[PDB]
Amino acid sequence: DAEMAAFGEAAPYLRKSEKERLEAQTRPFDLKKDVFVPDDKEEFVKATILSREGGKVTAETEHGKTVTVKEDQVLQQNPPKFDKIEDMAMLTFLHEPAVLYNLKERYASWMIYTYSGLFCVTINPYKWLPVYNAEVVAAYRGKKRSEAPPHIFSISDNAYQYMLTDRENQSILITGESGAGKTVNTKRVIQYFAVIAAIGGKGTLEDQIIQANPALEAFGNAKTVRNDNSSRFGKFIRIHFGATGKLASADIETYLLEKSRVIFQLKAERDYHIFYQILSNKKPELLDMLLITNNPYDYAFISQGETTVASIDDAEELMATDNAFDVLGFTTEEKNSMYKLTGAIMHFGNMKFKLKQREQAEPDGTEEADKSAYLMGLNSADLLKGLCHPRVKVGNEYVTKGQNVQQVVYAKGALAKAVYERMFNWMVTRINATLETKQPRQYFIGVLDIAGFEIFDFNSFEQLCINFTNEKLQQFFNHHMFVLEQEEYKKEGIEWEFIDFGMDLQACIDLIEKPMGIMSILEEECMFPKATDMTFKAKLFDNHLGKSSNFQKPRNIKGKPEAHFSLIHYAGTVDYNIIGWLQKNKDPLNETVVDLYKKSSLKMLSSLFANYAGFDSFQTVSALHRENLNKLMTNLRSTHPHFVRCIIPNETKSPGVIDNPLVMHQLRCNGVLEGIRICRKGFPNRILYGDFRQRYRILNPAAIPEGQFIDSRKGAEKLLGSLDIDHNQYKFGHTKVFFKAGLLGLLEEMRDERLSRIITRIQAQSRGVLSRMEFKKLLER
Amino acid sequence: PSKIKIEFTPEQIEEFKEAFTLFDRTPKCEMKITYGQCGDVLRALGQNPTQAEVLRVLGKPKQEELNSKMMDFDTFLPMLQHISKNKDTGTYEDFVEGLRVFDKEGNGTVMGAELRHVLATLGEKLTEDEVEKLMAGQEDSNGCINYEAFVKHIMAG
Ligand SMILES: Nc1ncnc2c1ncn2[C@@H]1O[C@H](COP(=O)(O)OP(=O)(O)O)[C@@H](O)[C@H]1O
Ligand SMILES: CC(C)n1c(=O)cc(N[C@@H](C)c2ccccc2)[nH]c1=O
Ligand code: BEF
Ligand SMILES: [Mg+2]
Repeated sequence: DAEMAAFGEAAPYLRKSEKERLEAQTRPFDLKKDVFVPDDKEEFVKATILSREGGKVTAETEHGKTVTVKEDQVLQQNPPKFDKIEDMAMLTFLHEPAVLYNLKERYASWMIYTYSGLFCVTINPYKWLPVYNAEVVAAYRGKKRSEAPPHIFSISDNAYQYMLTDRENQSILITGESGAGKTVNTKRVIQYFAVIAAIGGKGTLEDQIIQANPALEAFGNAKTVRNDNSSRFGKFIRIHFGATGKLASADIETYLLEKSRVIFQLKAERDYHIFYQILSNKKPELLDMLLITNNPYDYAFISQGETTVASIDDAEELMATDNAFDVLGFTTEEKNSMYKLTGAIMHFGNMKFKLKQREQAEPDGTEEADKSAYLMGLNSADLLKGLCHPRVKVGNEYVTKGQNVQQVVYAKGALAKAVYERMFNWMVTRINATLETKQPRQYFIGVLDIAGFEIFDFNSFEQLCINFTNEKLQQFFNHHMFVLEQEEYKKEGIEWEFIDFGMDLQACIDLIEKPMGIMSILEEECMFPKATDMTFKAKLFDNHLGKSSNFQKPRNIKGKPEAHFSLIHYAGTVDYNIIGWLQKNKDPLNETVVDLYKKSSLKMLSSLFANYAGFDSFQTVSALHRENLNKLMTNLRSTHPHFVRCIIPNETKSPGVIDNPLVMHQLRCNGVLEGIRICRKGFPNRILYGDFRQRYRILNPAAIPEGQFIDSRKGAEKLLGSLDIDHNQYKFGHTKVFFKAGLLGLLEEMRDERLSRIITRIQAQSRGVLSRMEFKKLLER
Repeated sequence: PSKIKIEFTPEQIEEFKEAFTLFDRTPKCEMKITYGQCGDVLRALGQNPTQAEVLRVLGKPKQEELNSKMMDFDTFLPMLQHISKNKDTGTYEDFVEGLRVFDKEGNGTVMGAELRHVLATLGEKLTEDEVEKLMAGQEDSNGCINYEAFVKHIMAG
């Protein structure tokens, strides 16, 4: 083990042993013969070249099947020294099969993290590996990329290291398709800082940050086809630190919750976890309090899709949720208010309406309305009277409006989504309140966990908002990696050839957010009351079919749901259904009922609606979503980003199984190869001359003598020139020193070492001093 | 590696032999120092070797060998001759740079408590007693150290 001892039982899952390493460096390999050839099914296969005649190479696959291919097709394998490499930017041959096979080989050894130059790649193991313990947290603490294997704990430390050195806010941007591992890794970044904090409401700040996610997930996460624990809202967690790097505070900002789910489920999905956790009957008292049965099929709002998930123990999860609230210091009144309002939502959908004999709705019984009103601190009669006959102002008096059954049914649904969404926002504000300390803040490390890219058989407004964010984040990566990076080289006068990596999604983003775009057309249509779903569809088509390359006709299939257009997103073409986007965007509420909510006897409910106002105000869902997303993006622009790219291996949640075309599609649309190329071809690290002189004068003070003013650039030139480094690895800019990949790391190894030698030679002289004092005493007597 | 040429004058050897008697803790004055005493003798004679460099001349001794093993002047002299043959002990500018790593603000002053902790935890750990005795009245009104002054101080004597 040696260097790998600090990790313990985790070491074989992070870095292979020297004994395993040398066994690989003796394996059979012929530079000329051993290659990679494409495959129509499995993307690329390893092969040994038998012969070639007429620019058509013949070879045998790893499955033992002979085949002949052209020129471009044949790609060089990397020698056995590169087997399961920790940073792929260090491979001799960098192409698609080299990246894919290095990931496949590592994944096969349960090594899920791999560096890709300045960023990191992770493949979902669909298995819990002994690599996230406190012993590992301590092992990664302070380590440089060289002395530590790839891991989310490593990304976390490196982000903390740049925070203290540069005295600058950092961000961890975890990307991926729904099911990839974003939430998993977000919670590990939080674990890292919380465990480190525990070393040198009810629980401590560290226990509270850890418990924040089990609480929000009960309400904001649900089982969808691609993920049993899908995030139905996006979040940004800022972990605040003091000047000395001590954990100070933390805060959570959440984004657009999938309100639709509360009252609606597609064939293969569930409502929010909380409903089923409560129904588990682990805490029977909750069912008695909520006046509910233990059967989800008795609750129409939640029983449309599935009600149980194999991977999910709702009884164990309810305990997790209830305890999270205890740790975050929620009162019994606060906890029960959330439970009673969840039950009230469950009863709301069981409220049935019928037509008055000879076009107005009236209640079809009151039992569920009585139960709902009891829990919500309302008078059931006022609520039913308020749903059927809402009051509308006639200047200096009040006139009641009529409502048919469909209108009342729509209203009770809308009010249920409103109570739920508002109760979620209450819980985030409440958590933030516990997480806010009196302690001083200098900087933060913000973690971004968005709702991942999804494609269902039915895609609506919900999916456009979700996928739009993924597009916007992918373009944040593109802009940072390929645009700013190269503009920096030119800006600093570094000799550079601009490279078009073909990573630009502005076209698509513009089709969505820019004026006359999908969202703009929707927001404009919300203004007209005569407007319908078809008038909106008509406007979209007029303005974009055959005009915006990314907007296409829907690619409808027999039996599969109707779609109105198809949008070519970065991660794939999605067929959208525009039915009900106008109601979705305006989100109108029966204000007479919202008034009874304000006058509620349940302290919690009145608080949720006290502030209430909203229109088509004149602020829409899409308008507010675009606004919050741009606020996020510009705030992220003022942070040092660190990207974690989560790859989903297969569509069957199978551990250790890679689907070659699926892994490949992800590596392509993420631009993993392009991102490795810019690290290799460019200068990934750079430092201002003043900061360089400061930090590395220690390496050789004689190059920068203390007497005179030495021009900061001539100081950097003479200092680096004096060192035992490759003098081709650095270039001089107008304000900064540019370093080719790996030079900064070596400069840091040299610095760490030299610093320890100085300490010891200082201590050696201290020892000489203390001893010569005692010798003077000997000379006295 | 006890096969070293002695390039010390007959004068030098007598002056060292004179300091050597002072460390002679033997009852019968058999002119022998322990292996543990060796480091303190090298230091008394002008050298400032590292714990490691001393153990190198002592042929990597055992714990109760440092306390029990005896050495005459003739076995000590080559050790001093070898130790003196290292002059890469660190320049003033190197030491200042080493301590300047802890000057978080670059004002030329490091917090007294910080320098103490550094000397007691990093490199070859110094004892709380060694750092107390060494940091004796070195701190200003604010309880911090001018590391350029501390370096000049330890370098002289
Ligand atoms: N590093 C990991 N270790 C173990 N299981 C993981 C890991 N990453 C993901 N998973 C599995 O994948 C599931 C979905 O992960 P998740 O992080 O919620 O995806 P998303 O990117 O959509 O938020 C988890 O419930 C877990 O079973
Ligand atoms: C990402 C890159 C542009 N970069 C660097 O290449 C160096 C930075 N700062 C220097 C001072 C540093 C050196 C050693 C450890 C941390 C920070 N900041 C940086 O942001
Ligand atoms: F399904 Be993951 F939460 F994006
Ligand atoms: Mg998630």
